[PDB]
Amino acid sequence: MNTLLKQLKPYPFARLHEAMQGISAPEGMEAVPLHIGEPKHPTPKVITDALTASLHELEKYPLTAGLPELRQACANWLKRRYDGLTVDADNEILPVLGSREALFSFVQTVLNPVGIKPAIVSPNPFYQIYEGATLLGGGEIHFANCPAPSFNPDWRSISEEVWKRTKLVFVCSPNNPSGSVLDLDGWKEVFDLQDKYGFIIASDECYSEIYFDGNKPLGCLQAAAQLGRSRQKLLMFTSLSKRSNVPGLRSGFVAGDAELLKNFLLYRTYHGSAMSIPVQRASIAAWDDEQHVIDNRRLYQEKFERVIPILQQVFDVKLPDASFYIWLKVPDGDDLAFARNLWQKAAIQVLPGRFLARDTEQGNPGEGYVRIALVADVATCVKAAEDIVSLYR
Amino acid sequence: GMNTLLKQLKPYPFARLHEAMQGISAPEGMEAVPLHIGEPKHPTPKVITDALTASLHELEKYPLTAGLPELRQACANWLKRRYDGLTVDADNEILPVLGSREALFSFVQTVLNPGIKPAIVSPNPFYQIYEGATLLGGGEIHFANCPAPSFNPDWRSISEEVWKRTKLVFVCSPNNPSGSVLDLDGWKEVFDLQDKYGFIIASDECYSEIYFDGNKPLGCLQAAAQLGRSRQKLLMFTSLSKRSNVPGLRSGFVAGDAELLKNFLLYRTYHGSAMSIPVQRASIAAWDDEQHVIDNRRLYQEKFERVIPILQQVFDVKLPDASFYIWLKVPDGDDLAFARNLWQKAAIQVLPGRFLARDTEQGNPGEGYVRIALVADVATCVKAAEDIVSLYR
Ligand SMILES: [Ca+2]
Repeated sequence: MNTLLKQLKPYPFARLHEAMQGISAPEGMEAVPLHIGEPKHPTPKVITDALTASLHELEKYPLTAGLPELRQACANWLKRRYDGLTVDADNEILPVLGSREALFSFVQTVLNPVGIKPAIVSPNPFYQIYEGATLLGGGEIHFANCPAPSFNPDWRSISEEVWKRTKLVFVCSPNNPSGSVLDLDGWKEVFDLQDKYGFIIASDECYSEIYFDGNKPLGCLQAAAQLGRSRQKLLMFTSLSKRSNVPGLRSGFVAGDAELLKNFLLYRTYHGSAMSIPVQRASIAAWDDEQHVIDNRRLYQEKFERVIPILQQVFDVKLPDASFYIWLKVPDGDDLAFARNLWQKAAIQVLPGRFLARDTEQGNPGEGYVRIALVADVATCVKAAEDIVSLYR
Repeated sequence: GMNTLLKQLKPYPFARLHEAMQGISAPEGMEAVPLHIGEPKHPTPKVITDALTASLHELEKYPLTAGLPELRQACANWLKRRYDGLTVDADNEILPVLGSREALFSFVQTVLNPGIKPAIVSPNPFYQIYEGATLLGGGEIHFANCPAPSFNPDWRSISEEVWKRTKLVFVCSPNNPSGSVLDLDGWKEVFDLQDKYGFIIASDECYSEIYFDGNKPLGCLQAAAQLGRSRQKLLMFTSLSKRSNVPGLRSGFVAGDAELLKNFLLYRTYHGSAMSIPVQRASIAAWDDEQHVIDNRRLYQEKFERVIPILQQVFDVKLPDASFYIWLKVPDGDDLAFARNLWQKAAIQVLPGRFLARDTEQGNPGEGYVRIALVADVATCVKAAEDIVSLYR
């Protein structure tokens, strides 16, 4: 049982808590939680109205594939969002109970060791789920480092021997933590590798709606369409969590290769991941409405518009491609000391970049950075930015 | 391999009735009577929907996988009320789960870690998930047949060779389809086998609240207490789906061995099975209230009170121990021909017992029975019973 469970590594939050033990913030000073990776904006009424109005439907077991009208709301949203992209609600979309369970379960189906040990390639810095899902599925995790200035994945670091047994590659776009959006050239590179080696691509696009000034992030399926490529062995994973301020609703979808999804659905019927009908109705309301999403982007953009210039007094920093993070370069390279000093002097919590990345033969690509989330209100973000500058100017 | 197994598995027996009716039509102008499906049809109570609506602002937050202290305590409090003072620690012996299906499936995956092929033992007739979870986890499924008149599992049909490789045993009590509640002698037997061979016991108790005349079914944890035994390697799985007519809520809990649950919780943080806070609130309301459960139980009591004596005019049948099923012995032994005749003559849908069982060295213990679910209203059930009897006069 505990053989694979024993290989799991502590979560970033836990590493930060341990690192801060014995370091005291100023007496009476409220902690400023910039280290978190979750939204703080309130849930929109359009979603909660739809949930409440359908609660009688709790009396019914939902089918794993979901209501036709939920799959169609996702197909309609895809068309609006990705400039006419046509994805078949009947064959290319499954609702998921948040992207976390979907990513984990899909990986379990992809990894079936017997035998050559199968590999999965993740960006580095990574999202902890990519590693854990791989370890618990009996796979071997490998890391494509994402160095500045583009923070795109360096696939060349991965040997031919590893590529030959690689069953899946993760892309996170927009990236947590770097904000980077993989562009057409980056997608073409990974598609060329896929033609060579035959792995599945899983693209985690949960930050697709968090962007600035009309500069919409390119998605995987859109990139494929722009390059005239089929959806074979391509899957996008997305969520209402960041888009719609409903991390608690546990609702998203997976879309792409109909052949992959046909078999994933069969598995999911046993894995027990069918969506509550009232949750489906709330989700339809969410995917159908853009006003709450527009309002959401406006809140984030206002924060960056104030915070970036404040931080530029002292730091080498610019607006990220997308997402609500700043991946801040630490001037002397010591992300741990940076976090300690901010906590001791201002009760400000930031996440050391090295806790989001693994050591490699080429170093740890999270060292020298901290992750800051602009999820609190603008006054809180501005005060923090000013306090940080005051400590480093 | 994965895909061929998924193509083979049939997660929903009720669907197999259709192929078996092939080209037999029900009479013109007769509404089909669905007694073949193992799912409730009573409405969701207001006490639950009220609590859900009241807490919808909490969709803005990510829930922790372990759940709110107050949900685990509501479960602990319910257990104490239900099992005559049973004391189970909310801090370490209870995890909330998103319906028992995902819980049973994921727990099995963690137990199976395959050169010696691990075994799991299931009752026969069985519940679909037991077979799927085992096979998808790389385990070998073995069957303890449940023959009349007790329908308790016959453990001695499992060889010592299999027992030595057995990692988990399922108990379903009250049983689907037989209604049988494993008693103190039956629990003692499986406990003694556990002491000998060291497997984990997983007890599926989702029908615990559907019973008659004040005769509350014994549960696994209560049986251990009564026999002076610890909870080591014991886990009960339960759900609000049947108790509270909220199968769509996707809510239950698992309780028992704290060490098992510690490891299960770690896995579940990656597996992505944390409960929406508003669903947790609705669930607290559900576990805290008994009036809606008393009302629900009274609906089923009325149905059985009227149906059993009608059927007894022609069939060898009695009130089951619990559950909403009648496991009806077919006079001539041909359960397929029985279901076909009821459909062709009366539009009545019952489930051939062979569809819930696998064949063994001791025959298919589903053959010669049909499962009838009393989930439709009393008037419909009574008329169905009368119509069945007149066809078998
Ligand atoms: Ca697998």
